Amino acid sequence: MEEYYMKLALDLAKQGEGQTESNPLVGAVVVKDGQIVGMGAHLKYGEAHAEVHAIHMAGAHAEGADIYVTLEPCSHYGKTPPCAELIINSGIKRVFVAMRDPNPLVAGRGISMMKEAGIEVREGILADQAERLNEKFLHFMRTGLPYVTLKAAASLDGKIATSTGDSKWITSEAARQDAQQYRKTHQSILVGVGTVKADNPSLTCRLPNVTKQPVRVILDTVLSIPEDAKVICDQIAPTWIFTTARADEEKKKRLSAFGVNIFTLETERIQIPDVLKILAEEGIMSVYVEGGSAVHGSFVKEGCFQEIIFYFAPKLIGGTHAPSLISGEGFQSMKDVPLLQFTDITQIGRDIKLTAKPT
Amino acid sequence: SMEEYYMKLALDLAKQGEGQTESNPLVGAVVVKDGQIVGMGAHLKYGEAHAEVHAIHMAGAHAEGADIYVTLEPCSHYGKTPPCAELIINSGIKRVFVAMRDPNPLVAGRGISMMKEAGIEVREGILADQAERLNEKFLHFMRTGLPYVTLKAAASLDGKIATSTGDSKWITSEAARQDAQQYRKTHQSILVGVGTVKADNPSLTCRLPNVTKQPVRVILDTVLSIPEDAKVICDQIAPTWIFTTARADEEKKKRLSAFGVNIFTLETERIQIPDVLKILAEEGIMSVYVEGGSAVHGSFVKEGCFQEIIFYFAPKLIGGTHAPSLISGEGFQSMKDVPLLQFTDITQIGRDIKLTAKPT
Amino acid sequence: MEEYYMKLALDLAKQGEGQTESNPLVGAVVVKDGQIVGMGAHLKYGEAHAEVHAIHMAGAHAEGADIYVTLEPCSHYGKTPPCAELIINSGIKRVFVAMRDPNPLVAGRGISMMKEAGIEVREGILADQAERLNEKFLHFMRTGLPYVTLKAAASLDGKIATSTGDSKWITSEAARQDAQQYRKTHQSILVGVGTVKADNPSLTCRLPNVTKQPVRVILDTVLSIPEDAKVICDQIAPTWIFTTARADEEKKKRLSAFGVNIFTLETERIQIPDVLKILAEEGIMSVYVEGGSAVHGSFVKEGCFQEIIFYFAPKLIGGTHAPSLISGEGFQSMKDVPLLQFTDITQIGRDIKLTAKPT
Amino acid sequence: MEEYYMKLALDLAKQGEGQTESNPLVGAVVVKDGQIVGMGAHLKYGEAHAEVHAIHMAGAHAEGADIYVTLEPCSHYGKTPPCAELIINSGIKRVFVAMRDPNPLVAGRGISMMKEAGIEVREGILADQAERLNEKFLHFMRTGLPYVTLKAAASLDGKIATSTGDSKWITSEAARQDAQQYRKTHQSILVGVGTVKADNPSLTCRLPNVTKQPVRVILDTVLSIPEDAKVICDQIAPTWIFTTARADEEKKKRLSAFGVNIFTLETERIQIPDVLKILAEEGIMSVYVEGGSAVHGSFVKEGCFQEIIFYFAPKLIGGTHAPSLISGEGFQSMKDVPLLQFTDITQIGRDIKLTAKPT
Ligand SMILES: Nc1c(/N=C/[C@@H](O)[C@H](O)[C@H](O)COP(=O)(O)O)[nH]c(=O)[nH]c1=O
Ligand SMILES: [Zn+2]
Ligand SMILES: [Zn+2]
Ligand SMILES: [Zn+2]
Ligand SMILES: [Zn+2]
Repeated sequence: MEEYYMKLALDLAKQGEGQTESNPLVGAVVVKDGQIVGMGAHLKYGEAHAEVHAIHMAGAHAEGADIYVTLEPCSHYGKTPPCAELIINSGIKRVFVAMRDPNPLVAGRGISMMKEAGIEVREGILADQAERLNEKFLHFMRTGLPYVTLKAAASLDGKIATSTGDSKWITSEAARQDAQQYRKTHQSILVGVGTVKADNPSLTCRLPNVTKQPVRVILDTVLSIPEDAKVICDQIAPTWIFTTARADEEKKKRLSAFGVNIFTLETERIQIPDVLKILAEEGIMSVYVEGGSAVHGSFVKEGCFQEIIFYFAPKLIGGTHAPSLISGEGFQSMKDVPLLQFTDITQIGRDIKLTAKPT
Repeated sequence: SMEEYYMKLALDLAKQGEGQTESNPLVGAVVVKDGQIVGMGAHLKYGEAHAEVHAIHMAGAHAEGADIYVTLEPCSHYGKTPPCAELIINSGIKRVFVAMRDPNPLVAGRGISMMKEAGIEVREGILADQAERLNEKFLHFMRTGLPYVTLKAAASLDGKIATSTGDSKWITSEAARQDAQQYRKTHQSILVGVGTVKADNPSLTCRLPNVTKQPVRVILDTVLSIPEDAKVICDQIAPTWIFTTARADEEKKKRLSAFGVNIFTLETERIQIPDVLKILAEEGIMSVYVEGGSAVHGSFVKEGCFQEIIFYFAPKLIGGTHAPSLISGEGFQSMKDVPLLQFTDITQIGRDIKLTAKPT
Repeated sequence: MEEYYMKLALDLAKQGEGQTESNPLVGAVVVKDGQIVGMGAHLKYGEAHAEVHAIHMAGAHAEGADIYVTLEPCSHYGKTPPCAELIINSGIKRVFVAMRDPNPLVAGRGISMMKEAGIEVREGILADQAERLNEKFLHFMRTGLPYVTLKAAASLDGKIATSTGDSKWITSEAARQDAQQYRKTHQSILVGVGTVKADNPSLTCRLPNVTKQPVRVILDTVLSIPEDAKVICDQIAPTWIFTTARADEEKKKRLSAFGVNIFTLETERIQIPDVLKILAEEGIMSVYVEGGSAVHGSFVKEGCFQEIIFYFAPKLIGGTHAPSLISGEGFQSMKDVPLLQFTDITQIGRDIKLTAKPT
Repeated sequence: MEEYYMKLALDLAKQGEGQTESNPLVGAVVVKDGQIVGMGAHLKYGEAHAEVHAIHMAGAHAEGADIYVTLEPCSHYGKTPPCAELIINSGIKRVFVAMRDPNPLVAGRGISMMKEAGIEVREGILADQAERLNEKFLHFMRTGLPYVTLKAAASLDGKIATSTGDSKWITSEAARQDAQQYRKTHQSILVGVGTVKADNPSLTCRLPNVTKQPVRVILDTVLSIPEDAKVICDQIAPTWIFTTARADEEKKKRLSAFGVNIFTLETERIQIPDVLKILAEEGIMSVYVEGGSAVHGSFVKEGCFQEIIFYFAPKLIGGTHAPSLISGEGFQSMKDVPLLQFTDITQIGRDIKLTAKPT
């Protein structure tokens, strides 16, 4: 029964899916005398938390009742009384938490606020799905680095274009279309300058249900990005460029004018780890790395990815000189190439979508 | 439905020939008189009785006024013994259920005609698709004069065949190499470029429990660079045909021919793929399993010489420009010129994923 | 996608099962710009309705929003404004209703009420599920009688006991446990005194969380019930009895003191139509008739049942004097035996549950 | 592999189903140097055996090969060399027998005959499957008694007619047709006179090519069967009647002179063990009992049945004086009621088909 209630809270939590953005998915359910009296979930960013909705709905039935939470109630004092505080102020007898707040220092603080108030706190109830619930958010809080998704599309023989650079029909509209989803479940979209110089993409989420465009990150070592590029001029969404001291001073000035954020790395070449650290320090919790087989290579080589997604088309391109999926340095010996694990393999239209993860 | 049941049986009996019938296609036959099965047959051995002989014999006198289900058109040529359409006619059978006609467009229907001339009802097309899968390759050879080509390869998830240094030790799983082995059993030949011989020195032999008459080994060469050293040469475990060219030495040429090793020679300085298969199609080879060489695979691909693409991806990323890839060589320069295929299968095998695709 | 929401609504309704007493289960979800902004369900008798909870949660987002409701929003003016009104005043622009009110005096009332406010109303999405959800309740309101389920356990040859009355071991523990589910989805459990004499059952619900117990109803023509049976002494659940004028007046007194409520019918034989009418008047909307072969026979003769559930065990009890499933008068010609329709066939343990319905 | 061949044999054997009359189904596979060279089944009564077909087919290859036989090769020295010898004269080195001959008298002779000749014999391969193949036949041999199947059609509450006797069709047309299949797989059909003088049946297998009608056995305590009943007249299928000494002598002569095979029991009531005894003596290996509530009770009380098949119509008949499935004496105490086991549940039209089996 405590299982049902946690499950209930997990399902209630999934209903927030993609509406809380930076904030995580939390589900709350209040039970009094064996009867559900409160149900809630975090449905919007910067608005009422899950416990809030559950307890107001709980009314006076909250007194001496139980409450299930998918994620340790907050103790964030300030503009509002912490949910941990709302929990005791209502007379909640016992609280069931599935997992602690991933933020290192914050972890345990909410449990402690309620225990020292006399409340019996039981944890770990269905921590398993409560983990898959906020996979990226968790990672970002625990590691301090953004959850990274690498996505690429190619032919069945692993080429991403012909030997003349042609790549007009690799994957079907359905794949490109499916790839778009990931552009709304990530705080940022990252690609190299080559992509921009080559395709001049807009990197914006076209799906007819958006209201918070991801940050468009560009790794541009030498700052050769074309100034007229949509990613600078269409000014539809945020655009951040990472260069080095090899950038042209006046140009950075000219671009910043258009409202472009320019980060000058202190190293002479761009190091992915340094870039990721900065994106976290700036509040980015996830990045969808779309292009630059070289960019992908740098990510793969540094072990800077949590998930890999490749779309394969029923087509053989061939070519000694046709560009492959993972460019760059690459591992020298098989005894050193990290073993991944296939997480999913679903067909999308006529192509095949494979997805693997680390270790 | 009862009709489909009997043809199903027929098809299922045929399969017991799966083993040895050599170039002969699998065939089944069942005779039913007054709603009773009275004769079952299948082609079991090369050069021996056809499914109808066995079946018609087993039915004895019940054949008179009976029905018969054959998964393939009854033969109609005149050799050492009477053909099966004649056998059927002579036996009193009233009606024949034929799943599919003959492959040879020069012989197809010739049998239906005979029985039909003899007043036998000939109903066609029952479980024709299953009967088509049954002898899929044989059917292809007869209908194209060309060997059924299957291209298989194992690689990283990012399409690499080895590291930039040539290392390819732990590329795919033992289960995948196991699954691959099956194919050496459904093909008469095993194609592989000379680079592969000197690369790992393979045997290209089938070790799956139960194997008669090993598949013919085929090494594509140019300068007869095949190292006299060993395996496909001084490993008398089966046949080894080596397609070569002019530049092929004169001395060592006959030196290897001494080990029962064959030596074909092409009048070109490039071992054009379509020429090789056509030669094979002459030598009775009806199927080829090419597993060696990105370049060798490239050729078959650019030439459009394949009926099956089978790739094994491991959950590994190798990357590295200068890391060999699945298919190399010429290839297509324009996307509009890339032939679209069709994935016919997705099967997880161990930690790896095996993808199989087919043309248009 | 419309169905996705209605289904969420139907699932939110299920959380209030057995907490609404006589009211139905209602789910409500307020959707705005592709975002779930409010969720609700009726959780407590006489307490807030689904729409009340969903709109409150929805807050300002209610404006121009859409709301899915599983049962027609109420439209009568009681102590608090009806829900239809609650919707009008909140700014909801579109309403998705699964089904209209079961009452003919109310159906569509609220619908028209909302269109009249300029709101767009669509109907019938997932009507079937919305129909099942409150199925018994629905029946009670449309016919004015409680939903009746007849249940029995017999041997494969249709015997409910041997010729000596022995019925020990006719159903497995698995079957008995599965049958217990109905003691939770029904407001009363009814048997004739015969069952009280032979088995002296408690007729209580003994599943995990069992907040409320169903009303135990005994049919006892002469009030010859044993004064020391559980149904009269355990106090675990309400006990009501139906007798005739022949009952001993001092015994009713004695029994009333134990808390038993007695109903004295004006006829000389108990009429199922009568009792059903009285239970309805008391607000009993569902009856789980555990039996007595004769009791079932009457319920069948009168055609006073909506569901038949027999459990058959892999055993043969012979006997000409062995009691069969349904006794009483029964039908004379195969032309008069009403037809049913097998609704389900489930194996539970080594037994096989067969459930069927009329027409 | 060892078992693959034996499976194929079993598969070949199933092909002669229904075409062998009273003979067992048998398959055979000859394997030479890892290749199937012979395959045979026994397809027609009194014709070539399984081994004979396979041995012929295999021809020259038979020498030094193996042979998988689903049933021990015959060893009687009749008017030709039995299969055991035939195997021997063929050079087959090894033999795989799935199960020995059911006849205790011969069981083994064959296996010995071959072994005593240098043949390596191994029995048991897929013995359980080879046992399901000829269930009814094997039972007969192993017990000297007919395999018996009790079949009945009843209402959902277990009645086989109204208290009037009207069985104007409880089960559906689809139901009766499905039941004929049995009149096809059993060598005899049995009903009591009650059934005869109330339905005046033909008890014939009106299915496809019968090529052999089942014996019609009627139980007549006093020989009161109507001398105008279909079974007595119609000369379509044989008809055997069992009676006691209460029957008239002339009546026995009339009927006997019309073909009826009359058997007289020297006991007051007819005793099932005795009828099965007689029937087995007369060759009859199986009997399909579908008639008589009391007749069914007698078979159940004696324990004389290998299979019970009940068709339940979605109908409720009712009535205390309505005939139930199994009457007779039945079991007085539930601790004496034998435990059966459900074997199959299949819906037929609007009716349900339950089949069970002993222990
Ligand atoms: N009453 C029913 C049955 N009744 C079965 C027996 O009582 C009949 O006497 C017997 O099947 C007649 O066989 P016939 O004339 O040779 O076809 N059997 C059924 O399956 N459904 C029934 O509703
Ligand atoms: Zn909070
Ligand atoms: Zn032939
Ligand atoms: Zn309301
Ligand atoms: Zn024999």
